[PDB]
Amino acid sequence: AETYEGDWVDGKMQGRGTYFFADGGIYEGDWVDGKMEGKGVYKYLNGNKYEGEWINDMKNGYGTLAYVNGELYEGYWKNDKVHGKGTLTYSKGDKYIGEWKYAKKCGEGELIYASGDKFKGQWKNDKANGYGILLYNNGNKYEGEWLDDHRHGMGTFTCKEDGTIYSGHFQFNRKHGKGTLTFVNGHILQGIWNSGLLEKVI
Amino acid sequence: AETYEGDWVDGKMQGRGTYFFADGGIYEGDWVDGKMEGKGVYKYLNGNKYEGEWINDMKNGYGTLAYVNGELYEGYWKNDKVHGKGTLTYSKGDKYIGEWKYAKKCGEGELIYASGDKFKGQWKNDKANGYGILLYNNGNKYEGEWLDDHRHGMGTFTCKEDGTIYSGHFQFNRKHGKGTLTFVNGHILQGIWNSGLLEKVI
Ligand SMILES: [Zn+2]
Repeated sequence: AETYEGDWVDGKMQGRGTYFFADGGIYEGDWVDGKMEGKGVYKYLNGNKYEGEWINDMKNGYGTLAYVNGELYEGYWKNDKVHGKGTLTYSKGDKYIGEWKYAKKCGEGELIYASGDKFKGQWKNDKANGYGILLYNNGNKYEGEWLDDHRHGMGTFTCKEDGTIYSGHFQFNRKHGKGTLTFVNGHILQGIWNSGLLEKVI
Repeated sequence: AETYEGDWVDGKMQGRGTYFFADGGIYEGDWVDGKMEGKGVYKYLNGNKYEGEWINDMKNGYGTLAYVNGELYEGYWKNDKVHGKGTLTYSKGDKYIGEWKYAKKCGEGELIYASGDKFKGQWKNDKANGYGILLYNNGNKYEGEWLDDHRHGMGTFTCKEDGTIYSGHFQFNRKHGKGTLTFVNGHILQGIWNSGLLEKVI
């Protein structure tokens, strides 16, 4: 109970030791000047488990977090929070491999869904925002702009089942605005969509 | 241990009682002439649990089977095996609602996948065989003939993303043979496919 069993260089916790915390946490790893630095394992009382780098009593560098619910993070940390390039395996099978800033997907990364769908592009605030490509499980592909996990802006949808390529505007994950359908017989249709429904042909 | 605690009409297990079996099973329900008939609950030693009808020491009629792995069957039984109209909830979320013959899907039924896809049609030997409709999660729809869970024969595929309707031959779940693509601009393409790939246009 808030004890320490390790080396005591110059009367300060330095080297390698074990520390049990008042809230129930336990740390076993390297120490400098009473700080948690180097490498070590922290066992949370809630069942979470961390193994990786430490700087100034905080996760800094590469480390892994084994969560209770089954998730696992493998990546870099800054000031005790997910930060930088890291991989996160979700409970059901989904996996994100990309950049993080302050414990949220921000930057370029890819999500491998357990359904077979694969996204890779730019993330802003834990959601798809900006340019990205979604490779659907059926072979369909969307490449274009995203806003808050919705196909939003202009993108190109190519259908694997019949080869038809849509090129035009999207709003809230649906075809909306000016666009063109190009079929495999060379013919190109121009039209106006409203919430994914073609309503006007030119 | 192979005891009996129930009514004993005319020196035979009749009425309602409890029977513990030598392999570990336990039955609690109605009895006629030493037989398990009427209704009752059988607790298997492996953790399986049955509640429903019984005729002549066997599941006959409607009853439910709570499996260990998480599955659950709700339907009719004949001679201790799944038989007739019944519903089966799979571990991950999938559910079959249809006909069974000898513990296997045989007849007309529908499977509600946890992915959102819904099939409904004829089943032969636990697989799709014959006419059936597959309503995909993306809005796509296939209606045609199936062989061993594969689109096989002639069917009609309609694509929700661009409206293109394919009508032609399928072999081993892929477009193969004579077929026609009908686009939303009225134009109809005739061609020959090879394993889902259009290779010849007429
Ligand atoms: Zn299509």
